[PDB]
Amino acid sequence: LFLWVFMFVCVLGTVGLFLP
Amino acid sequence: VLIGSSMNLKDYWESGEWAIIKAPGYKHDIKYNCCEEIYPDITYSLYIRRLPLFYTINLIIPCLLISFLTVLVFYLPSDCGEKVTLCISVLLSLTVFLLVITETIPSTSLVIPLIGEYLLFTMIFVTLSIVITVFVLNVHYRTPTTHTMPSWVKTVFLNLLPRVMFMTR
Amino acid sequence: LKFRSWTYDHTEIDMVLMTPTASMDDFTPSGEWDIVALPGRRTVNPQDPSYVDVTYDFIIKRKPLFYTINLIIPCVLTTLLAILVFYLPSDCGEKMTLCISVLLALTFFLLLISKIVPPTSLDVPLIGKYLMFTMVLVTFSIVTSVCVLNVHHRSPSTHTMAPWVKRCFLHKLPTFLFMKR
Amino acid sequence: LKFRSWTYDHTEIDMVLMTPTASMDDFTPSGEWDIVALPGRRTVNPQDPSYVDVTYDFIIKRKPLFYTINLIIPCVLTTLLAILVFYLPSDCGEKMTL
Amino acid sequence: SYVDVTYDFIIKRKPLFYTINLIIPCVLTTLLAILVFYLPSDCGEKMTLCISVLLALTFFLLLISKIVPPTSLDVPLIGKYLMFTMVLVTFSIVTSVCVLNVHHRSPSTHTMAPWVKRCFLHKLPTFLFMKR
Ligand code: NA
Repeated sequence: LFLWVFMFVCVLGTVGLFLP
Repeated sequence: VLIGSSMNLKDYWESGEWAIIKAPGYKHDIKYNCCEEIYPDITYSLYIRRLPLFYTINLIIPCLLISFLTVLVFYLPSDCGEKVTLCISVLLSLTVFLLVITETIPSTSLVIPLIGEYLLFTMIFVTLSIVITVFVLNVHYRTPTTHTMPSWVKTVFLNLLPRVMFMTR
Repeated sequence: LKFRSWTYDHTEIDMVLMTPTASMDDFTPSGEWDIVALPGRRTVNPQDPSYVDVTYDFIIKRKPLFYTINLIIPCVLTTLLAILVFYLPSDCGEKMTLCISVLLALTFFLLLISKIVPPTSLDVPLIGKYLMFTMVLVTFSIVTSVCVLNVHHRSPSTHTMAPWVKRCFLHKLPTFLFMKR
Repeated sequence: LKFRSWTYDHTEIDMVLMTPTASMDDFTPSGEWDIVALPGRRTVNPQDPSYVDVTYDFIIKRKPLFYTINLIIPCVLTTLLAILVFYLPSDCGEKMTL
Repeated sequence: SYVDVTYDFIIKRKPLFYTINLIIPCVLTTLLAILVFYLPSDCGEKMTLCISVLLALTFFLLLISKIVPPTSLDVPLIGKYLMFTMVLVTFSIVTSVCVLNVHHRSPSTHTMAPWVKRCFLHKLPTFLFMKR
C-alpha cells in the first residue's frame, strides 16, 4: 500500500518540479 | 628577431612532476581587426607531460580495485543478510571517488575524461545490481502460504535454464 | 560592465558609443561558456544632468555537459533508489541499512550542490528543491518502514488481532491492490 | 566604522556630521544580506579634550533561506529519528544501526 | 664568468608526531586485516569487518597522499605498504565471500563431489591440526 502511495506522490512531485 | 630557435633550458630547475619534451618559438606577423597595420609577435610553446605515478597509486588502483567488487555480490547466498551492505558500500565509495575526481579536473565541457566515464559507467551498473538484488531477495523469502507459484516459472527458471547454466539441481 | 569617468561629468565631456555591439575579433573560445550576444548601451538620466555611462551586457550561455554527466545522472539514480525499500521483504534484515544509506547519499549530494552554488536567497536551484523533496520523502519512508516492521514481528502470545485490521487489511485491500493471498 | 584623523585632534579640527544617515543612492542589493538602518553619530568626551570621532553603524539582517534549506531541514529531520528507535522491535537486529 | 656560493641546510626530522598520529593507526588497521578469518561464518558479521577495514585503509591512503608532495619521482614506504595491505584486504574479501558461499549449501540444492569429500575432510584437517 505504501509502495503505491509513495510511487504516485513521487511521480507527481517530479512532474510538478520539472514542469518548466 | 629570435636569437635561437627554442627557449633556454640551461638553468632549468627540475620540477619533479612535469617533464618538458620540447619548447619551440615561432615568429608571426599578424593583423588585428581593430587596426589597419601589421604587428609582429613571438610565440613559445611548452609541450609537457605528467609523470604518472602519484595518481596511479592513489586514484586508479583503488578505483579499479573497488570496481572489481560490483560483480562479486551474485556469488554470495541470499540466506545470509549481507547482499545489500556490499552493494551500498561500493556505491558510496564510487560516489566519494567521483567527488575526488571532480575536485581534481577542470569543468571544461568539451570532452569528458575516460576515468569519469568509467566512474559513471560503474555507478550505473552497480545501481542496476542493487535493483536486481532486491528482486532476488524478494524471490528467495517467499512461502506457499502467501504466494502461488505460476506454471511458466516451472519450465523456464527450473528446467530450461539450469541445463544451460550447468546447475542440474 | 559600467564604464564612466570619476573626474568629469556630462556637462564637460560627452561619451559616444561607436558600435552597437562589442567586437569578437581576437576571441578564444572558453570551452565552458558560450558568448551568444554582446550588446552595449549609453545611459543618461533626464532630469538629472552631469551623468554619463556606457554599459556593455554579456549574456553568456553554459556548455552544460560536464555538470549534467557528473551530477544529474547520480541525482536521478539516488532518487530512483528511494521508492525501492518497500519491495524488500521484512523477513530479511536489510531494510534500515538501505533506508539510512539512501538518506545519507541524498544529504551528501545536497551538501555537494550547496558548494558550487552561490550562497544567495533569491531562489534555490531546482536540484536543491528536488533533493529537499526527496529527502523528506525518504524520512517518511524510514518512519513507515519502522511502522511496517513492527507489525511483522507480532506474536499471538503477546498481541491480539483486533477486528478492524481483520476487516480492513485482510479482505478489502488484498482485493483492492490485486494481492489475492 | 570609526572614522578619526591621526594627525590632528579636537583642539585643531572639529568633525561635524552633515547628514545623519549614509546615502544609498548607488547601493546594489547584495542578495545575501539586508541593510535595515545606517545611522551615524559624533562622539566627543567631556573631561577629555582632543577627541573627535565619527562612527557609522551598519545594522544588517541575514536573509534566512539559504541556511534554512541546508542546515535546518536536515537538523529538524535527523532529530525526529532519535526517539524512533524505541518503536522498532528487538527481534530484528537493526536497532544499533539506527 | 661563473661563480656562486651555495649553502646546504641538511635537516633531520623529529618523528614523534606522525609516529603516534599516523603509524600506530596504520599498523592497527593492518593488524585488523588478518582477523576476519577467525570469525565464524554463522554470525552475519563477516562482511562488515572486511568492508570496514578496506574503507579505513583507503581513508589513510587519501590522508597520506596529502601531506606528501605530488612528485612521481619516488613513492614513500607508507604508500607502498598501504597499497600492499589494500590488495591483501581485497583478496580477503573475495575469499571471505567464496568461503561464505560453501557454508550455506544444502542437499536440496547442491551435491558434494567425491574429490571435495576426500580432500577437505581427511588430508588437510590432519595437516592443519583440526582432528574433528
Ligand atoms: Na551494516
